[PDB]
Amino acid sequence: HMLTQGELMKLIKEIVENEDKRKPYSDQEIANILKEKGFKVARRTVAKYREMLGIPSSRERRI
DNA sequence: TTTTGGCACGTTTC
DNA sequence: GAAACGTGCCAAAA
Repeated sequence: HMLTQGELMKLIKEIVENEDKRKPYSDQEIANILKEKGFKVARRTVAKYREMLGIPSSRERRI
């Protein structure tokens, strides 16, 4: 929690668009991996961020 | 089924 | 007086 100007912003799209665009993550799953490396942001925040950056859900982009 | 939006609180500083 | 940041549950939407 209590991150910078975008320590979870400039990261949610920089890993998800690099892994498996044919098998996307979710606001829970991205919130989880971000706790393993230094962000420890919850799903409530990360949801509001993939909204503001530019992602509709990535499920709807993939399917 | 899965993924996600609206409402409210904690914190600190102005 | 108020903002800003992440964050707790609820139900809504595909």
